[PDB]
Amino acid sequence: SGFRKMAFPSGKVEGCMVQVTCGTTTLNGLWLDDVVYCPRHVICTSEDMLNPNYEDLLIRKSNHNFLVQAGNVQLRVIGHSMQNCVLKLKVDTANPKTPKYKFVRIQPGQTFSVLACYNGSPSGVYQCAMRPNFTIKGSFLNGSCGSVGFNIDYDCVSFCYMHHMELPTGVHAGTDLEGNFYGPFVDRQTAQAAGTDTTITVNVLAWLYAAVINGDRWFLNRFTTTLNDFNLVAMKYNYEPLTQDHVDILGPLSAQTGIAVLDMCASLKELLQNGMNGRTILGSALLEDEFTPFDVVRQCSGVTFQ
Amino acid sequence: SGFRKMAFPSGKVEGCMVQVTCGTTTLNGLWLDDVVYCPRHVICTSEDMLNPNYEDLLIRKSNHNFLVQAGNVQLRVIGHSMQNCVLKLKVDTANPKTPKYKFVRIQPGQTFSVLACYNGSPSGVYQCAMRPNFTIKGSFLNGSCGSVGFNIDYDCVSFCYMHHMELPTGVHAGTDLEGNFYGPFVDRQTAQAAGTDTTITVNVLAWLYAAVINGDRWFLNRFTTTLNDFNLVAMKYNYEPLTQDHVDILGPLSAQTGIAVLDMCASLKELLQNGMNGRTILGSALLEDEFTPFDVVRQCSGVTFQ
Ligand SMILES: *[C@H](O)[C@H](C[C@@H]1CCNC1=O)NC(=O)[C@@H]1[C@@H]2[C@H](CN1C(=O)OC(c1ccc(F)cc1)c1ccc(F)cc1)C2(C)C
Ligand SMILES: *[C@H](O)[C@H](C[C@@H]1CCNC1=O)NC(=O)[C@@H]1[C@@H]2[C@H](CN1C(=O)OC(c1ccc(F)cc1)c1ccc(F)cc1)C2(C)C
Repeated sequence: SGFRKMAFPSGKVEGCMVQVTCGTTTLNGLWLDDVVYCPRHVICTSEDMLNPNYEDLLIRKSNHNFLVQAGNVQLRVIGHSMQNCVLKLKVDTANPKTPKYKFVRIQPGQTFSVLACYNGSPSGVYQCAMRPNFTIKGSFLNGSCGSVGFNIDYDCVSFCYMHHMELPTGVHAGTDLEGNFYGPFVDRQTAQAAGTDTTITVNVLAWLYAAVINGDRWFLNRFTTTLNDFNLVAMKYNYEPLTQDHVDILGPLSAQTGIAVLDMCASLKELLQNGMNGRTILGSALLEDEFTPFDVVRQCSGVTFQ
Repeated sequence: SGFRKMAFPSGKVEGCMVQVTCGTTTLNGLWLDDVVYCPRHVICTSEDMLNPNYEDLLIRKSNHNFLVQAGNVQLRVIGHSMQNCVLKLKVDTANPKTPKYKFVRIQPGQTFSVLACYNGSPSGVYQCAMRPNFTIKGSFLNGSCGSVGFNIDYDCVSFCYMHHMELPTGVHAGTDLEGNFYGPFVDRQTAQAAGTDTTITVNVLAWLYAAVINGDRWFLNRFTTTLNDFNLVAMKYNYEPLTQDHVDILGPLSAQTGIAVLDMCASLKELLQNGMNGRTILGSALLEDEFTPFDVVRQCSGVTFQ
């Protein structure tokens, strides 16, 4: 038993991390087969980053302007091209540690693991959710751009995120691995604001089911509610509306615990209207919304990856 | 910016994880050079695990009773011996992925990363603290024994923990890598209770400094307090006493923020006596105590590992 925010083992990604330097900018790249992927603002200087024209900037660059460091082994760049907001640096060596991988784009509400990196060297690993407003609440300092987010399915790494920037509220924005930003953001050093967020309702319910499975039961009750009446309360407390597909996704967790989904909604309603009265749930005094139903099933059942 | 519970990159440990099967028991082993380390209760059956005599049980075993699986490659056991509560299985192949390592024993209050494993395959990674009562609040299911806890210093892995068992309260107990239990526990399936816990005071203060560095300032105040007067309040709220060495350890974080250690103690005093009044600190509605001063400095400064 126990429930703990859990990242995927990072080994398969650690072997893809390299350092990319151009001029005065150093950041991380992702080395798969004979291509290194990295944020395109590596071609910029400081007075470039205020209002850059990246096509213009790139045509003035040379293969030899890009210094790629794979540990203490230098990789010669033999081609370069821009794909949306990422650079693709074609190198003369295929990464012998390339895992099976896919480039996927995730949905708000979904989680992934982040391998934070500096100077091409992994620093730590942690779990993040994509917020409804397409930001993530990460931990990123200068030099961390090019760190990636990912999920692992047996032996296949599904890369979903590359880090590019921090917004004024301290939250983080980036792209998928095809270089397309999550949310209405641009890779320019200007005033951009996140947009209003909401709480991921289906995830809170998943986490309540994780709590029951682990023996926290105090918030349960005999009451029930209809889906429509629950959603009237959700809107009040800035929670996302619950759909029948969410109810279906929660089916297995309902069946394991014997607590009907709409019954757990009645529990959530009471928690929203009353607070917790000084009690905790799975060691938290807040309703947690960054665990998906799959995250709960994986951890409360123990799936691995080889 | 941002502050997030962060594990070390797990790659160096992933390459040491193997599967050990004896009779009907399967668990994980740690393969370093030509030795596999694993919990000694792998030699047990169910009616062994109630009150086992492990010397007796081991003399009845054979090298060939131990099936060691390194992925899909079987390792022949050529010797076996017991060291306290761990088994050392001498195998005919040295692990070519053996990192530089040390076996260290940690202190309550210290943190480490856990690579949870099943059937020799890594499942997830997360950060844990050793509680003052020598338990850890982990996430472990059946088959997870032999998973290890560790810290990484540049390129050296300091193994500090091997998982053995879950207590009735849902917390977890295990040994150092020399097989000596943390706390007053034995590897027997009997009634053992954790012992009363306390809150790690120096870590809470470190986390308050992480909050200030990240812009949470509402809990600050002009008040101050003496170390003695703070400790009168700590004892009331079941917090550990603060020592001058804790104050010294917090010195660098004090200097960075310009907030004297004893001033932050006055803030903690107020938080203990008043609660939070519906506010949060670093996304938490509880005072968090599983970040060390070193964890805060590493993350709020960005140290890596190669
Ligand atoms: C890449 O390593 C870097 C990662 C940032 C640095 C701090 N935390 C991170 O996640 N990315 C950037 O520096 C990008 C890059 C420039 C600007 N930028 C950025 O993150 O935004 C900064 C900013 C400055 C002023 C504003 F009005 C808005 C945003 C920024 C924010 C915090 C901070 F500590 C430093 C810089 C661009 C987008 C090309
Ligand atoms: C090894 O994989 C296993 C890991 C445990 C299983 C569940 N969570 C874990 O961390 N370790 C054990 O099974 C050890 C092993 C037997 C008993 N044991 C154990 O964890 O304690 C169990 C227990 C049963 C009855 C009690 F009165 C106390 C303890 C236990 C607790 C929870 C659970 F789901 C299953 C079993 C020993 C110590 C040799």
